[PDB]
Amino acid sequence: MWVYRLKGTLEALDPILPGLFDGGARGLWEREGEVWAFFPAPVDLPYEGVWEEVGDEDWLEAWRRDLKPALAPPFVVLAPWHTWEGAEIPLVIEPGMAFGTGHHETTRLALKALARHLRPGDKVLDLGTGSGVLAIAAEKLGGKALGVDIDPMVLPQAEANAKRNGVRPRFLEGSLEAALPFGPFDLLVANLYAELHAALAPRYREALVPGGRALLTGILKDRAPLVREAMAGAGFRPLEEAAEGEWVLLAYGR
Ligand SMILES: C[S@@+](CC[C@H](N)C(=O)[O-])C[C@H]1O[C@@H](n2cnc3c(N)ncnc32)[C@H](O)[C@@H]1O
Repeated sequence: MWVYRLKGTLEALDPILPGLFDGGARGLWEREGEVWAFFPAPVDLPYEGVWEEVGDEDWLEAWRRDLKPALAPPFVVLAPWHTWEGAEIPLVIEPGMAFGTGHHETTRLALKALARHLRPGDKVLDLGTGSGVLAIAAEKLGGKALGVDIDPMVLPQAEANAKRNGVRPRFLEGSLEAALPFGPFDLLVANLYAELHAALAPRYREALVPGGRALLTGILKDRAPLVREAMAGAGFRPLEEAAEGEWVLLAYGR
């Protein structure tokens, strides 16, 4: 069989799904920032995804075996079965159902930015923690991390990842509101999406001490202006922007 890989979620890709089935798709799986569509053979489709031959085997196992260490200096994200000879700070993460294996651009943007902005002793909020990777990273850098997620299903994944890495961040079900009793914070890192950053911008100011920093990603490049506006409106000072592929991270201070 063949896989046709599309960037996005099922929610975003909703209008074209019928066409994939019309083209002969027998299955679909939502993966980390991608949707995989499974066909007996390739067909010419207008949707600008990528065809990959995956057949004769277990597609999941082939994907799993092909995974390599993910560099995000000063870190390297490793599956439990990887080794790494470099001097990078290892973050051992099981590539599971929760977003945050280290293989997505946004996660990597967030990890690199954390290292540039975190001061040891800093109280850190990881909003939308998923696998726990950013909270784990924050602990490695000398931060005191709290990771929260609206999906309670990610929490035992995050706890298990923390244990594997010899760190003890706090993990809790909820959103920014559930975090607020534990703040204010020195540093907020939030790999979410543009519309949600914009909506939350006022509460972000709230969540941070004076001098605090907000590191926002999960932002598509053409949706960035939306975030720049909201953050400016809440009195944030822009610090730096970083990009990878179609994604950006926007760093702010107050
Ligand atoms: C793009 S993933 C990022 C995960 C991890 N922080 C990383 O950087 O790879 C976003 C996570 O935020 C969670 N999430 C979405 N909306 C949220 C909200 N309003 N409050 C808290 N978490 C949210 C999702 O369930 C998902 O686990």
